[PDB]
Amino acid sequence: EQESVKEFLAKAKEEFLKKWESPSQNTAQLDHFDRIKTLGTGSFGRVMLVKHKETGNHYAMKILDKQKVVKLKQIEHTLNEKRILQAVNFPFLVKLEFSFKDNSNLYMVMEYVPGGEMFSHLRRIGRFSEPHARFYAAQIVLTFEYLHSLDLIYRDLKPENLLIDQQGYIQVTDFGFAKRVKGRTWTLCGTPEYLAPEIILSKGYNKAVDWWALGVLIYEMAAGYPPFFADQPIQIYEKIVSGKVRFPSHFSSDLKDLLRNLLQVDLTKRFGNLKNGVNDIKNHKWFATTDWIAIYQRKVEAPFIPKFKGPGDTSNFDDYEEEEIRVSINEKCGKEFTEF
Ligand SMILES: O=S(=O)(c1cccc2cnccc12)N1CCCNCC1
Repeated sequence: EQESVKEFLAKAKEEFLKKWESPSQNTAQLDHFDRIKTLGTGSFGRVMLVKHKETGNHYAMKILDKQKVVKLKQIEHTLNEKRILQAVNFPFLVKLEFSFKDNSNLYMVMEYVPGGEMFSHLRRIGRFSEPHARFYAAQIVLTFEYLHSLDLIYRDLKPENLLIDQQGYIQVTDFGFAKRVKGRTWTLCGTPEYLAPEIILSKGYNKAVDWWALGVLIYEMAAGYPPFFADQPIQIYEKIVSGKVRFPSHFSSDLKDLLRNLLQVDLTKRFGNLKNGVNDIKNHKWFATTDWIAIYQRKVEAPFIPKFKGPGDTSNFDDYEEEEIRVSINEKCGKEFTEF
């Protein structure tokens, strides 16, 4: 580790801790925005393209229903998500611009990234070439180096959470499972195909789960499908815990070697969790052509630029029923969300 990297990360941690200890709160309100379109929807919230009525800027507004967050046992997770997002700063992490709450909902107003999910692009082309997968993987490696140095675990890496920006670079979204952890944590969360064995087996786990998930992501980008696939989750879990993985013959030997070390079922032997930390990944032969500083500085020409007409274009996102944003006349769950 060059003193240069050490000093960068020391400053990053100082700046994160100052915002972590004194979080911003209540920095806009709903009637500052016009609603444009629903971009995504889930069991306790949705994301909406909105336009600020005074500046004209577009944003992605995540709206969480407090009562559904409580029912689905996501209180601490939603508090983690906002407290972390308002404190971080890195080129490949989506920016939180405003946050607020009302009688019914929590609101996180983020930069709008018009290029769409990596998932859509991957499914449309089939698979990414190794150089193309490597460009995205390098951004995730650097992002995890940053997050883990702050004692943060991400826990939701998957192609649907990685958006492609106007320059073709990644923006990581969805901090709903991110957590500040010194040592181990225990919650069962994440998407089946991406879960590390130690999550499935109900162990106290650490940042090594993010490095496992990177292995799954690289495999899926390069093959077009994930390494452990089945019709039902329990069948997926049996494959994950087995210690067996099959690689397409078109994978390079270097790619297969990196993946065996990320998809290592013994967490004490897994790349990213050894004495040399992230450098076992950054120095691997599969990354020999990667200029880490040039990626960080966004000086590498991207594999593709998404096609879109302007900052309000939604063509790279898909269509959802447009439902009301109702705000109750009575405050709900005020105590639970006091710190938001
Ligand atoms: O609309 S999003 O939730 C989304 C979340 C957070 C920030 C965003 C910024 N720009 C666009 C979409 C965004 N998104 C697409 C549909 C669902 N998959 C996850 C990514």
